[PDB]
Amino acid sequence: RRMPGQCSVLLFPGQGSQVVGMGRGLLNYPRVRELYAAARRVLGYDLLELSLHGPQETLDRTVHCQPAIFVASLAAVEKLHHLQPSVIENCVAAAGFSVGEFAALVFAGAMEFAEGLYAVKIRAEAMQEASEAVPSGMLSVLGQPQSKFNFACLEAREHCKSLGIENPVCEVSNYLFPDCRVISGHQEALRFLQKNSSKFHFRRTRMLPVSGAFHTRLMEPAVEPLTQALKAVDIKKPLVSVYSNVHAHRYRHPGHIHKLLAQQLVSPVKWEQTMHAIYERKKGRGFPQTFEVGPGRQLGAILKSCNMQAWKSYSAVDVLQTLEHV
RNA sequence: GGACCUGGCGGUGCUUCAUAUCCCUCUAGAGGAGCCUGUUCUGUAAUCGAUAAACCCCGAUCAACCUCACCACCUCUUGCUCAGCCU
Ligand SMILES: [Mg+2]
Ligand SMILES: [Mg+2]
Repeated sequence: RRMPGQCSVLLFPGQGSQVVGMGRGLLNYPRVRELYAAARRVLGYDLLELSLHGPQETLDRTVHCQPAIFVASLAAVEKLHHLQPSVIENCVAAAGFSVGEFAALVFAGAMEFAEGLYAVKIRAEAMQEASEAVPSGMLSVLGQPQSKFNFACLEAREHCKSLGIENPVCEVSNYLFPDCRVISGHQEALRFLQKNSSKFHFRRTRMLPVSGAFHTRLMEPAVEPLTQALKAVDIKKPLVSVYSNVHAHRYRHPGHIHKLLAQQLVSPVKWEQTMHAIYERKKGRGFPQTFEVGPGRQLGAILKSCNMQAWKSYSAVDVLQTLEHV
């Protein structure tokens, strides 16, 4: 039973980490060019060019960002394996945020690159369709000890009930760290929350630049397409402990990933609970190494907020440049 | 009829101070978030109940298709060992 400090935990990012220049610093590393070639073969366009140099507005579109993040995450895993083989050898857990979950399974030997990427493509397209279906959006909110989230959601619904719309949606969509949440639903609700922050005791409020209300019932139309896409795919037993976003626990048997991966589409993301499940321990016990295989450093900040002692042994795989030309 | 005595109130309050423990003041930290437990109401035919008996092979852990426990149907019979149960 290895001492905590030798083992490693891989964290895969999700929506919102896209950035122009993604992939440079990973191409010359082994087996990455072939991965982008397979991405071309499956998608139908050149992901490599878009990630390397793109207008950032095409890259911000839902149909493109998710496959880009998936491919970049797996390329970063390849680079980390090249630099530090022991880190990949001694892996105890894996977790992804929204679409990075699909990456984690592929890293865990539960899926393959082609099938996983096809699933991600169908997911992104279906979500975009549902986003045009009804106007919707996402809002990140940081609260105080006096802040009531469900309560604020209730009046956020009361306003647009007074306006008049069918079963208005405004619910907490992402649990990411203490007192910081992301609420999802109609624009008028989130607009109401912005201007009643002071009443609702919100320190900060920031609209997420996303197309629609992810992880809510508004994305119900996108469940059935993705559902079909996962039937042909044969998921195996994950080799490492992969943690889910619906209920924030390990995937225990392969016969339930099929339905959890579709329930995630319309269920809040339990990221705080996943961090607690992976890192919570008695004071004085050591923590594992943590590697954010993928673009950005957001999960690093979220881990810093969630658990400082775990964050002390955190590092990120850089996907925008490389120190040595391999 | 006269004189005297004991008393008893398991009694009643107040006064002053010793009045330390206990106070009161005074000093220094302990509410939000996520999980797990206690109680209540509601609900089920039924137990969101337990692992000298699973899983895991960082810590812990939830339900695990482990297994025991509960509910609804059945089967076995002199059987394991003049058996068997932690009742
Ligand atoms: Mg039970
Ligand atoms: Mg028994």
